[PDB]
Amino acid sequence: AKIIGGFAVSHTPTIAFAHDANKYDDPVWAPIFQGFEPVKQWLAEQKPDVTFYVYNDHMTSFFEHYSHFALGVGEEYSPADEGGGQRDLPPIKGDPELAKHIAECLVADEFDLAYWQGMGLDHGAFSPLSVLLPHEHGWPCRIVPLQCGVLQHPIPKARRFWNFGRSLRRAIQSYPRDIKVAIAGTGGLSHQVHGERAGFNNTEWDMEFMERLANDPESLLGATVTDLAKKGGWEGAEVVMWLLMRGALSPEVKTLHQSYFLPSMTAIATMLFEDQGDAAPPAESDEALRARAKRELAGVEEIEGTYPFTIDRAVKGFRINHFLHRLIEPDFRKRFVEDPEGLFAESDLTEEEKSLIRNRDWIGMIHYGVIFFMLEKMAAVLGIGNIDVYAAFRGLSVPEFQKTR
Amino acid sequence: AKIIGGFAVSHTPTIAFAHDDPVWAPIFQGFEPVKQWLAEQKPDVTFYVYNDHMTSFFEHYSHFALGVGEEYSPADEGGGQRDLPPIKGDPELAKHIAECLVADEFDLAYWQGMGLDHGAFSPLSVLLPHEHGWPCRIVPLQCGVLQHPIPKARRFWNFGRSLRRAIQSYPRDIKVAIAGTGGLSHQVHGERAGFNNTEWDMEFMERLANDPESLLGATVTDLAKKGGWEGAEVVMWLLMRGALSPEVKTLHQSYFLPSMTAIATMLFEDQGDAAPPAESDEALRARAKRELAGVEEIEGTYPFTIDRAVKGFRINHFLHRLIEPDFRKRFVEDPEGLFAESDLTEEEKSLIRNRDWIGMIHYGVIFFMLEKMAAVLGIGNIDVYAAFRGLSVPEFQKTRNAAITYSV
Ligand SMILES: O=C(O)c1cc(O)c(O)c(O)c1
Ligand SMILES: [Fe+3]
Ligand SMILES: [Fe+3]
Repeated sequence: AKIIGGFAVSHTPTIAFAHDANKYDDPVWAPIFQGFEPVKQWLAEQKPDVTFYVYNDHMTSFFEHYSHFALGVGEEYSPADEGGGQRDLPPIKGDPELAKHIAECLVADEFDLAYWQGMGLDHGAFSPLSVLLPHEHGWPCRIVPLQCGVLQHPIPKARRFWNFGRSLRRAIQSYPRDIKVAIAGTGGLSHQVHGERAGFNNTEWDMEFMERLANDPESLLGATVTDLAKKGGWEGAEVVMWLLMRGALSPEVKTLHQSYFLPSMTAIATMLFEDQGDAAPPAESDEALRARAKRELAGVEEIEGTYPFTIDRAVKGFRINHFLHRLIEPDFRKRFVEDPEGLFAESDLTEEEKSLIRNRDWIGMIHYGVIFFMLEKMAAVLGIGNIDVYAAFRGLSVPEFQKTR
Repeated sequence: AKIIGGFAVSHTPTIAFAHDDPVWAPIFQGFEPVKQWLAEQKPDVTFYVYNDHMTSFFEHYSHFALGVGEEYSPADEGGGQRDLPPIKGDPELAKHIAECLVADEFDLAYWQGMGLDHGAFSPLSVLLPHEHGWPCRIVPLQCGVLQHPIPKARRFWNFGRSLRRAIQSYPRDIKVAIAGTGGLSHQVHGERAGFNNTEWDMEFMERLANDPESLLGATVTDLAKKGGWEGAEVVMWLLMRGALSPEVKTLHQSYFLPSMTAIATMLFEDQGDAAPPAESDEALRARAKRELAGVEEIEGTYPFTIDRAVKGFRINHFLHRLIEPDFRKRFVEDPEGLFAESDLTEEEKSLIRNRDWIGMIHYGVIFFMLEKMAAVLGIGNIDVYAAFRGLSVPEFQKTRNAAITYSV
């Protein structure tokens, strides 16, 4: 319900790399870490419950299937593998509920989304988070990551990123729970990391862009990919993600911090923004918005034997649904059938989930949070046939059931 | 550039977990008029709207996943790859369609190289003769109807609406059909399993064809009650009807409800809009190229557009697996034996073997696959950059303020 402010920070793997190598003593790296100090401490004082974390993934967890606004709805996130194995970092926790409320308001506001769980976070996330948050135990806050498809064009327009941030504020503000939320926009600034133009930077544009983002962000919304990549490098045009975070903050903000360093490929920059509230009650109240967000599923309760696959349900059901989804892999059913206890013992299903499968408990799995298309798969591995699954859903048997056609 | 009209049709899997009888004969006969309209109207491409039933799309799940790839095999749904010939996609039409949609502020997804399930392959193995291949090419719009929140019906409608002028603006006069394939009324889960409603089914089909804007207020609830929970996927039908003329001509319609799912079918013929469109289909083309216009004036830069993703897909996908520890293990130890099993052409293999960094960028490898390949190999990002710049590492490091090295 309460947005405290937002920070902007580069997401270069060099940040992760210099940290892991512990070069806080290093001539080059030392003043750069001192550049993160105001954000690190602010985050340690204000103590947000969740960081809504805008970043892009770097063809690691997103490639064969690649989406624009992909909202992490999962209960927890782990460092991804990038060819050198996962970093020595603990899993950071999610916020399925807050993710769920944001999901609902954004669809109401006509943004087409995508939801995902289980998949690691690469340097886009864990490079700066590793340096902004302490973690030799567990992370101090939760996260609702929002991974943006900025690498495969055509991608959303600059104004579309901004407008996303605009709805994002109203959703987060209308969350009827008493929490501090910060908003992160990661990536940039100037850099190009491919082709003969690799090496490119533009300190002047970087400074002009940061000042405009802070004090006149609407002046950037006419920016094309061509503009942003001419002035900032091809991969520097990922700064549209900074427009998104900026769009989620009060129209005016108190720019508490700005730092800039350009050791190597990437202009490593950092902004801290203090939210200045609402100098005017919203055009649509918090109450009205919660209405309109629930509207499409208003009533749905009053329909028996109906267990909609909402996001809470999907998160609840993710381990069982993922395991049953593995049936489409040929080798999987060559241990789901020959040796179902071995697959079980080597899996991470709670024992309750194993007994549900074991008993073929069809409507019991629908009750638990198994989607039927994961059962459709199950009934065509060991047995079984749809008429069976449909009958057990009403406790009937095949003959009595078949009497409707 | 010409929409010949399109059809709406059910996509139940029993039309293939069976099919390939006297109960069936009048059901198939519901499909064969459209079938002959598809061998007589001769479509070059079929923009085919459907939904994956949690085969291909799951752990990561999208609302409008445009298929951009050059070829689709049928998805394994738990019971093996169903013996069908790989159907052809149309990347260049997908690319152009994506460009207009983004300009109209629709957030998309793009995918390649994953199976199509019964949601596509099944009802098409009825409308399309498929001896050793298929009549046309397909642009698969996988929709995300299985996990709420999902886009409002008015949003599915506008998509199809924008999708219309986007296909009309394709500069190539070929023949395009459209196929919103869903439903009809049913419910395949819960104590409510087996529900139907032939008195909404008929009201719905008639309104969709003759007063479809009278469905833009349907909530999920209104739709789920009046037709089942899974039935409410007909919101896809509104997309297809969205992409047709306001006034159409319901050429044909069938309806047979054997078991669980109400099997419907609608044949529309496109007429032609009321006067010209408000945006000329050349000015549209301009607006759809706006974001990347003049990008060719940027030197040493190779944008990663759809055409490049399609062109780079094999070598990009192959390199992407360096994140898999057991793959990259081999890649260091047994490169050629890995190369053999892979589907990489000889040049792709050579590019990798010769560590031709500049070559891979030009060819279509996105940089972030080389960042991994560098890491896997023990060298770092810098060596790649220097190589891009035709400079030695020290000579390139000179161009930087400080000299740092890094990986992973
Ligand atoms: O080499 C870099 O500075 C660099 C490498 C990356 O993969 C990246 O995403 C980035 O923002 C910067
Ligand atoms: Fe990035
Ligand atoms: Fe369906």
